[PDB]
Amino acid sequence: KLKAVHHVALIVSDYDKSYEFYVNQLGFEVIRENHRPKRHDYKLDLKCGDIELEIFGNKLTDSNYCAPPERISWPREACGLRHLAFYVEDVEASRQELIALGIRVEEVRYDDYTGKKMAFFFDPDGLPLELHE
Amino acid sequence: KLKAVHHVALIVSDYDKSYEFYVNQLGFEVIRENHRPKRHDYKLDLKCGDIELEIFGNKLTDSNYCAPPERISWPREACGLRHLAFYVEDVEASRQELIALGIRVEEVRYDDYTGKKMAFFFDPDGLPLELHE
Ligand SMILES: [Zn+2]
Repeated sequence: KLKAVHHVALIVSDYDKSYEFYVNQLGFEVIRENHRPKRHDYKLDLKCGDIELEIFGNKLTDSNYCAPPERISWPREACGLRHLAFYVEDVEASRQELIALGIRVEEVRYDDYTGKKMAFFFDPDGLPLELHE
Repeated sequence: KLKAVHHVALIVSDYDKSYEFYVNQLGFEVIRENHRPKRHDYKLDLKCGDIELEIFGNKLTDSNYCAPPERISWPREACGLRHLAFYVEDVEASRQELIALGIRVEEVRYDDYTGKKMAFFFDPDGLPLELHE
């Protein structure tokens, strides 16, 4: 009886640069932020509607820093979670906002089955994110 | 103004086996199912409260089948989307039912930053999924 998503987690390579992206550029509100010292990890918990986004990452300055492997994008993406789409009122306007922040967003396309406007953009590690009406 | 998650997409190696897992064992409602050879092969859209899960994969019998790479799980998971957690009223019971279906569920543990029960299980391609109170 799986009622609702509780949270979606993601991995990032540079915790600082990604914090700046998710919190300061994309504007997500921070619920909590915790250092997990014997994980060589930080856990950053963001609010997105009624679910949480958990961002896991290390700072480049950490003494035990090891960069995670890069995401597989070509020729084929791997099995597992592929991309995350956010619901917005105005894809065109949110698209412009992103672009104003210096984030590149691909051209507006239409959902294949609903016709709703949508547009892809990428987090610093190339994670495909989507704006979707 | 990223209001909510619209959908989360994932890739599976064996479309029939993953359709069985998600739709028949986990009981997700099918919203749509569409086949566009090559463009996106099979795209299976599932309801999970207010968010859709978009499952992408291809059937082993398809004449142009190419298995996607395996999810990287060891020693370090890759950058990108990591795992997905679902809200359940009763983790203990939900875990019971899953095991009864023949899905292996790891021991019940407690959330570190709340003390709420949770448990991991895995999809046929090793995607970590989580039950959470
Ligand atoms: Zn999508």
